Amino acid sequence: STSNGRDSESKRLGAKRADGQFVTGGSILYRQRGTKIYPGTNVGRGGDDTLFAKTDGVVRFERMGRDKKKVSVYPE
Amino acid sequence: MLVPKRVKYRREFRGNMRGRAKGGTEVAFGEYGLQAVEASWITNRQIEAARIAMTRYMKRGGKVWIKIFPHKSYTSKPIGVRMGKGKGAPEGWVSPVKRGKIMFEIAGVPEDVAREALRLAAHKLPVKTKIVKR
Amino acid sequence: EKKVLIVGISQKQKDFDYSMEELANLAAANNMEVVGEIRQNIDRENRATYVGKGKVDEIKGLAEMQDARLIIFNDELSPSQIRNLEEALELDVMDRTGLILAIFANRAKTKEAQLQVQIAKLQYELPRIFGQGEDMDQQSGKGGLSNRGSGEKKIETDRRTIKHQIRHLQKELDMLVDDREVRRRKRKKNEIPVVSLVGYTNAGKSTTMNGLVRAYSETADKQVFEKDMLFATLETSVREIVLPDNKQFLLTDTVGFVSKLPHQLVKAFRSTLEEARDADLLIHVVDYSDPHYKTMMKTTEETLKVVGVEDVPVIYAYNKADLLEDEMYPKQTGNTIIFSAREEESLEFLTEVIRKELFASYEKATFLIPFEAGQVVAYLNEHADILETEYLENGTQIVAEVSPADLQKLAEYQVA
RNA sequence: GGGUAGCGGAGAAAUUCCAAUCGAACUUGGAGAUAGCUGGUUCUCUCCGAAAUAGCUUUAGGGCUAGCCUCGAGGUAAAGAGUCAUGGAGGUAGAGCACUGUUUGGACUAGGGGACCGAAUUCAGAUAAACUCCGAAUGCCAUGUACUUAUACUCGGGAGUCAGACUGCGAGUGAUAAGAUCCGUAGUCGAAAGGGAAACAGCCCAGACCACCAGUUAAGGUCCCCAAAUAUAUGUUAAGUGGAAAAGGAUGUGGGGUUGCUUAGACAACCAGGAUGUUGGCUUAGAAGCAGCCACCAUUGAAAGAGUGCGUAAUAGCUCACUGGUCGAGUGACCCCGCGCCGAAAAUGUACCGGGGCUAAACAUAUUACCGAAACUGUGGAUGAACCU
RNA sequence: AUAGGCCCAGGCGACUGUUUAGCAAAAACACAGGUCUCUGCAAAACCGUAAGGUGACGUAUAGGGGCUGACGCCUGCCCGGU
RNA sequence: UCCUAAGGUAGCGAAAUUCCUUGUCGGGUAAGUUCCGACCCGCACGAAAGGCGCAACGAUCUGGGCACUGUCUCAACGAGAGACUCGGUGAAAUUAUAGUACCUGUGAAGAUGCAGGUUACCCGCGACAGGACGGAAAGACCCCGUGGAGCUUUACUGCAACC
RNA sequence: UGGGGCGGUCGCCUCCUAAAGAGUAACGGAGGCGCCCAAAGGUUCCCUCAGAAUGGAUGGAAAUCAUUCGCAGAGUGUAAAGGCACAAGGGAGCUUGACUGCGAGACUGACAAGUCGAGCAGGGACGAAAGUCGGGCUUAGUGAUCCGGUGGUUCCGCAUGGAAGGGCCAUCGCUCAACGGAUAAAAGCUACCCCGGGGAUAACAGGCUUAUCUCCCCCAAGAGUCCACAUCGACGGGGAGGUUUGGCACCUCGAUGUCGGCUCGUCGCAUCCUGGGGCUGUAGUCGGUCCCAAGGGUUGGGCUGUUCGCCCAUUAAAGCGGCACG
RNA sequence: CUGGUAGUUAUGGCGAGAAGGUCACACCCGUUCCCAUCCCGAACACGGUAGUUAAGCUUCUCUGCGCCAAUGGUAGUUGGGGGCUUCCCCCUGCGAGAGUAGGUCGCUGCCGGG
Ligand SMILES: Nc1nc2c(ncn2[C@@H]2O[C@H](COP(=O)(O)OP(=O)(O)CP(=O)(O)O)[C@@H](O)[C@H]2O)c(=O)[nH]1
Ligand SMILES: [Mg+2]
Ligand SMILES: [Mg+2]
Ligand SMILES: [Mg+2]
Ligand SMILES: [Mg+2]
Ligand SMILES: [Mg+2]
Ligand SMILES: [Mg+2]
Ligand SMILES: [Mg+2]
Ligand SMILES: [Mg+2]
Ligand SMILES: [Mg+2]
Ligand SMILES: [Mg+2]
Ligand SMILES: [Mg+2]
Ligand SMILES: [Mg+2]
Ligand SMILES: [Mg+2]
Ligand SMILES: [Mg+2]
Ligand SMILES: [Mg+2]
Ligand SMILES: [Mg+2]
Ligand SMILES: [Mg+2]
Ligand SMILES: [Mg+2]
Ligand SMILES: [Mg+2]
Ligand SMILES: [Mg+2]
Ligand SMILES: [Mg+2]
Ligand SMILES: [Mg+2]
Ligand SMILES: [Mg+2]
Ligand SMILES: [Mg+2]
Ligand SMILES: [Mg+2]
Ligand SMILES: [Mg+2]
Ligand SMILES: [Mg+2]
Ligand SMILES: [Mg+2]
Ligand SMILES: [Mg+2]
Ligand SMILES: [Mg+2]
Ligand SMILES: [Mg+2]
Ligand SMILES: [Mg+2]
Ligand SMILES: [Mg+2]
Ligand SMILES: [Mg+2]
Ligand SMILES: [Mg+2]
Ligand SMILES: [Mg+2]
Ligand SMILES: [Mg+2]
Ligand SMILES: [Mg+2]
Ligand SMILES: [Mg+2]
Ligand SMILES: [Mg+2]
Ligand SMILES: [Mg+2]
Ligand SMILES: [Mg+2]
Ligand SMILES: [Mg+2]
Ligand SMILES: [Mg+2]
Ligand SMILES: [Mg+2]
Ligand SMILES: [Mg+2]
Ligand SMILES: [Mg+2]
Ligand SMILES: [Mg+2]
Ligand SMILES: [Mg+2]
Ligand SMILES: [Mg+2]
Ligand SMILES: [Mg+2]
Ligand SMILES: [Mg+2]
Ligand SMILES: [Mg+2]
Ligand SMILES: [Mg+2]
Ligand SMILES: [Mg+2]
Ligand SMILES: [Mg+2]
Ligand SMILES: [Mg+2]
Ligand SMILES: [Mg+2]
Ligand SMILES: [Mg+2]
Ligand SMILES: [Mg+2]
Ligand SMILES: [Mg+2]
Ligand SMILES: [Mg+2]
Ligand SMILES: [Mg+2]
Ligand SMILES: [Mg+2]
Ligand SMILES: [Mg+2]
Ligand SMILES: [Mg+2]
Ligand SMILES: [Mg+2]
Ligand SMILES: [Mg+2]
Ligand SMILES: [Mg+2]
Ligand SMILES: [Mg+2]
Ligand SMILES: [Mg+2]
Ligand SMILES: [Mg+2]
Ligand SMILES: [Mg+2]
Ligand SMILES: [Mg+2]
Ligand SMILES: [Mg+2]
Ligand SMILES: [Mg+2]
Ligand SMILES: [Mg+2]
Ligand SMILES: [Mg+2]
Ligand SMILES: [Mg+2]
Ligand SMILES: [Mg+2]
Ligand SMILES: [Mg+2]
Ligand SMILES: [Mg+2]
Ligand SMILES: [Mg+2]
Ligand SMILES: [Mg+2]
Ligand SMILES: [Mg+2]
Ligand SMILES: [Mg+2]
Ligand SMILES: [Mg+2]
Ligand SMILES: [Mg+2]
Ligand SMILES: [Mg+2]
Ligand SMILES: [Mg+2]
Repeated sequence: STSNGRDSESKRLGAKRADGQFVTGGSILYRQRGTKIYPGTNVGRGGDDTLFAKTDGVVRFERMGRDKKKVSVYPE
Repeated sequence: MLVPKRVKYRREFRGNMRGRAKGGTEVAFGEYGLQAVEASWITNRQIEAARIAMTRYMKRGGKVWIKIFPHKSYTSKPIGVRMGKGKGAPEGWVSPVKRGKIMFEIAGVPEDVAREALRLAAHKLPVKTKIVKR
Repeated sequence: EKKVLIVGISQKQKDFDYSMEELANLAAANNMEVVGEIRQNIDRENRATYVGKGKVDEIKGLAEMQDARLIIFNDELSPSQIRNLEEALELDVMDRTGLILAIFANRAKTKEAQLQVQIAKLQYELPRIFGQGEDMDQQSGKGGLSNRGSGEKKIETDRRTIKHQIRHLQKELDMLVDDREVRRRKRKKNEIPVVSLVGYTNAGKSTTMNGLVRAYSETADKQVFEKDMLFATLETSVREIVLPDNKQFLLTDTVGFVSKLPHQLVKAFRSTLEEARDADLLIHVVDYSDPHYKTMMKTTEETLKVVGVEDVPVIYAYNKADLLEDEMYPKQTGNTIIFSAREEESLEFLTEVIRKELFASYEKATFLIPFEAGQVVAYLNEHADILETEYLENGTQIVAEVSPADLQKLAEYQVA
């Protein structure tokens, strides 16, 4: 007597590294659909829109123009 | 009897009635209003009864504004049905009213008839009210 | 407005063309859009489907291609016929008996009528409890020797719990009769004559009273509801009419009625049709313009027979004589009147008719009332119709047509 | 006296009879069949001490891995906990109409109509778990060299647990019911004794190593049962309200704030007048202030209505509005606030303060003493761990 | 002391009989009668691994099986499916 | 006129079969949800699972009468065997220890035993059954167990037998 | 699985519930999937939508043109969410990276599995070059092992040489959809029933709740010969009781006997009779309604197992309920 | 002064009005060549400068639209405590959205001509 009752398992999106935390090259910084965060310096976008560091450094979430953000990695 | 023509979703949460009214706490159109002092649900039948009782007394004189509308809907289960197996079929429409809301309007009649019509309407509603002036 | 469908059969009836179009009008009143209609010429109704297994296919076909949701049947359905028609159509069904019950429940503005509708509606559900019992018997609980549970079978129990509500409403409805007799006490303690209008629906009943009131009533601002709706009136109303020559009587209204009326509403009608049983005259208003009028008389006289309205003298009134071509209304033949309840003449002519049946025993008389102490001259000028008065020196000789209860009430003041 | 024997026999048929046993006899053996089920499982002290959750499962009252407990050993760029300072991701509460739905009143109107419906525009006003131009408090992830504080982690041996309960807060289902059901968050019980709620797993206070005829306090209390105030100051209640229950009703009582007349005499009473054209005019058998309709001036006067109520049948009659005098202190009109009143009905027996009983021994504000636990302290003992000599 | 109460009407079963030792004696079973079908004798059917038997020391007016159930009047349509 | 292999004939019919239903009409009774006779509107009769009748028979089921009566209105009395007292002999089911009140309330939501009150000198004998959720029988009803057994079939896999 | 059965469902993707990190249940509220594309992929170059108004009009509300306004009101193979105008949207040229061997380091996570990935080597496509390319704007379009079939192979080959047969790499055969798949292979009745357990779970009775039910009220349109309140009171609103129909599953399954009658009663008052009183549409008789009152009373029969009900005949009256439906 | 080229959340934009120049930059003229149109030398590409500031471009003025934006107050809320519990009240800390005072017709860096 119910046509509902079904759902999909969660995908654990969000941020996986914090601002100012030292990061190792090749590690995921953000799992997300579409582009809520843009890739800044020393960082790239994966096939499914994840953001991963490319060199060792310190994570920083900057701001681009008014209504969008970006994340960058700065070496030590 | 006020009922929305269309609804995006048939079933709805019941909600809560915490805090003062978001807006509409001052009389704007007419010169007399019926302001709720406590919070309650108002079905469309109560609105119909109050409006009829209030328009009949003025003998089709002046104008009356209904400041609330029953957007929400509620469901129910028949007698003899156990719990579960989905939600119930909708029955009616309600207007959750928070305290401080002015929910009736009178204009075009003197003090006495307006006050008496508002008093007559206030006895058909399940909420304590008071009569305010612009 | 809901979309419905209209189904019926012949089964040896004699106005199947007419009893089928009432069901259209009865559907319009209940706010339903009659989309189509189905007719089948058979001699007797089917024992299982009321139409025969053939036409069940083309009601399902027609309601699928016309977007129907409810099916109305011209005659009452057995519990088994309802059960079989449900599954064969998987649609709501309803018979004519419940169609009036839907009309009356939405036009009962007094508990006088609200209680009577509700008791009759509960007596309808009692036979259907079996079909409710049948489907509910699937989860019978089953088992066997329990040694620790309940009394009799479930069918016994659910029949007892619905009979219990009936007798309770019977008690409440019995006390209704005591209440209505208190309001008749003043009329009955006096002997004011009462004349009760009866007739078929939409015959011109209210239109008549609302005319005799605006002409011969002291409080003319007390009118009644006259409209174009079917079953406008569903109550009795009394009004005091006083003719210009100082005669009074009471005029009562009546709820109109139609054929094929459930036998469990006539028991409710029996209460609301009390003013007619005690009426000393009846006015039967009939819709003279409709060619179906001759059949309208039969269904109303066979209905007064059930409730005990008999032996009261009747005068037959034929309204709507304006529409008929070349009609020289008003006119009286036998106990029959031709008029239209719109012109004052028909209403002025009708009032002079009733005077003969009610006030024919008021005979001529004379009296001598001394001037020095009067207070009877006023009484003559209200409870009589003065012809001439000779104000003498000895006092006041008078000639008036007084009632037989005023001859011997003033038998000392009478002179030769 | 004989015949038919259990994977069988007999049955005028009932699952009927075959040694008090028959939907498949009795006896011995396989055999201590198997039982994810119920019951039982025996001496003591010391240290630590849970779970009722996730995933999968012919799975749901069973099991496996993970989570939570315990014992042993390790290595330091000391990694655990709390707060402070700094930086971030995230759109909930709230709010708002900038998008999408729902929606009220007004103006105008495309379009059709020989005026009437009515798309779009604008003005003003609302609404939203699956709306957002905005957007907190908390929580979370990091950095530090800041200040305190004692854990974290890896490897290995041994488990138990996977029926949870109520209470406070945030939601769903339900009827904005349930000592209901299902999640998130904190607590207690489970596995917690002691003091208060009369009695009472889950509520409030608080964590029992042993002994003492020692002291100070917590919740709750100080008229008697029953330890300690018939305590102090200022007010309210008359209802046993306190010690049960709404819409609605009311000349209950207390405190404030407004406003008319008045010792050139206020209100209440008593004395006196209270009238004339005129029975105002229509209407009616009538209608003379008082069935109904229209009108509603003047005369004398200090006053007096073309009449407030009763009354006749029309009168007749009684009375009021109004004025003068008599006696001489205040008298009406409204708003707010506190505490009370009615609405108020059930079955063994007072029975909706634990009892007696209370007009404070009730309520509000403020102040001070005391009583009160296995809590904390004092004295004397027993013992575990860590670290020193 | 011992020794038929009777009458009117209806349902079921024709009748006498049999049945659940130890809850049901009946409308249930049996029955005489009706019908269908198998069997030419080392008969068909049944018991037994076989030998050997019952049928039967019988022979189609005989024997085994299915259904109906005295007696009276009757027993309609369908051979597509099995 | 469509489909099928063909569309229920005779007889009976609120029935051991009718849910609605106490169908409707008549009879019997002061009063008749039962009974008899009719109607057919057969939820869902019907011809060897036989249809419709039928004298005799029945510890068969159902309705009505005559006679008779303690079955009743409404209970008297009397006889015998128990029961009761005395002498002889002498068990059993049950049983945590017991100095074993009532009311209202509380509590695993129905208390002799807990709280507040109200009653109550100690010990027996003859009687009655409200309670000790009284005794007896590890509930049959209900659900569960990857329990059992008996039975069925166009469930799966096999075996006898026969061709 | 708010007892079991009937009904519905069983795997994967998107949103709300979900309480501003992640995660989070219910037979809670809404939808989709078991594919498609040889260009709907790669690269280089170029540009930009929906809609509205005005005119020609075959041709209208709507086809194809021209101008103006126009931040997305369009589109993105498909459901929804997040995103995209310096395209991820739309055209054209060339092509097959829809490559082979790999992979530091991370996310998710009980396991099995799932996801992202800079960068190295081999050999290419597009481009002048810088450079981009290990399918599609991103998230669904899929099932292990065992067993077989097809192709390759510098592997083994039971005395030796072969072979039969295996091993390794690539790939095919599942509505094993009850989708972590018991087997290659499987439906019902039990009232003739039996064993082990459970008040972890239903039927009677108790308990909580009071939607429903009974009773009592508030406002008052109206009915009542005029006349809201003698007597009723619609549309609406507020409570009390625990007798009805229900919801929950807290005690009882190592037994709490379950309907009507009979015998015996006893309590409540929301009073059927009798007693006292107010109002009356109280002339009198006969009545109606409300207030105070629980002291005693409150029938005999026909039908049905019936409680109930209908009927006959009486009575001052033939009360409604509680007590394990006493 | 002007041409080219970057940074910065529109305080930078939209709109309105005026002035300027062949030094630069454009409009402009042409299609033989390189090159191009699902057609079109419109665009793109190439070859030139008779005319022009009309527009592009630069500079100047504004508050009409847009944009940024306090202070005070308020909603909400962590912690603690109370009630007559559809919800409400008190103490401490934090503290919006809307509305408004006010601000805006940009501010910086490098290279080439005058
Ligand atoms: N043509 C015509 N129409 C008339 C006449 N009299 C009455 N009617 C119409 O008949 C219509 C029916 O109204 P009416 O008959 O008064 O209602 P009613 O009789 O009370 C119906 P019910 O009996 O159920 O109360 C009215 O609309 C009226 O105009 C007549 O003489 N001629
Ligand atoms: Mg999701
Ligand atoms: Mg990609
Ligand atoms: Mg991809
Ligand atoms: Mg059974
Ligand atoms: Mg049973
Ligand atoms: Mg009428
Ligand atoms: Mg022998
Ligand atoms: Mg045998
Ligand atoms: Mg049997
Ligand atoms: Mg047996
Ligand atoms: Mg036998
Ligand atoms: Mg035996
Ligand atoms: Mg063995
Ligand atoms: Mg410890
Ligand atoms: Mg367990
Ligand atoms: Mg483990
Ligand atoms: Mg909100
Ligand atoms: Mg370990
Ligand atoms: Mg688990
Ligand atoms: Mg669990
Ligand atoms: Mg839980
Ligand atoms: Mg709760
Ligand atoms: Mg619970
Ligand atoms: Mg435990
Ligand atoms: Mg404790
Ligand atoms: Mg305690
Ligand atoms: Mg208590
Ligand atoms: Mg003391
Ligand atoms: Mg009290
Ligand atoms: Mg009040
Ligand atoms: Mg009492
Ligand atoms: Mg002290
Ligand atoms: Mg201590
Ligand atoms: Mg010490
Ligand atoms: Mg026999
Ligand atoms: Mg027997
Ligand atoms: Mg032989
Ligand atoms: Mg037979
Ligand atoms: Mg035949
Ligand atoms: Mg054949
Ligand atoms: Mg054939
Ligand atoms: Mg009958
Ligand atoms: Mg019979
Ligand atoms: Mg009869
Ligand atoms: Mg009969
Ligand atoms: Mg048969
Ligand atoms: Mg046959
Ligand atoms: Mg027979
Ligand atoms: Mg027969
Ligand atoms: Mg016979
Ligand atoms: Mg016999
Ligand atoms: Mg004796
Ligand atoms: Mg003895
Ligand atoms: Mg309790
Ligand atoms: Mg008790
Ligand atoms: Mg005691
Ligand atoms: Mg004794
Ligand atoms: Mg027992
Ligand atoms: Mg058991
Ligand atoms: Mg078996
Ligand atoms: Mg959170
Ligand atoms: Mg989250
Ligand atoms: Mg879920
Ligand atoms: Mg689906
Ligand atoms: Mg296998
Ligand atoms: Mg070799
Ligand atoms: Mg070899
Ligand atoms: Mg599917
Ligand atoms: Mg399977
Ligand atoms: Mg699975
Ligand atoms: Mg999985
Ligand atoms: Mg049987
Ligand atoms: Mg058992
Ligand atoms: Mg339970
Ligand atoms: Mg129960
Ligand atoms: Mg009990
Ligand atoms: Mg539970
Ligand atoms: Mg026991
Ligand atoms: Mg009383
Ligand atoms: Mg009285
Ligand atoms: Mg009494
Ligand atoms: Mg009799
Ligand atoms: Mg009982
Ligand atoms: Mg009960
Ligand atoms: Mg009860
Ligand atoms: Mg120059
Ligand atoms: Mg050329
Ligand atoms: Mg900006
Ligand atoms: Mg501020
Ligand atoms: Mg602000």
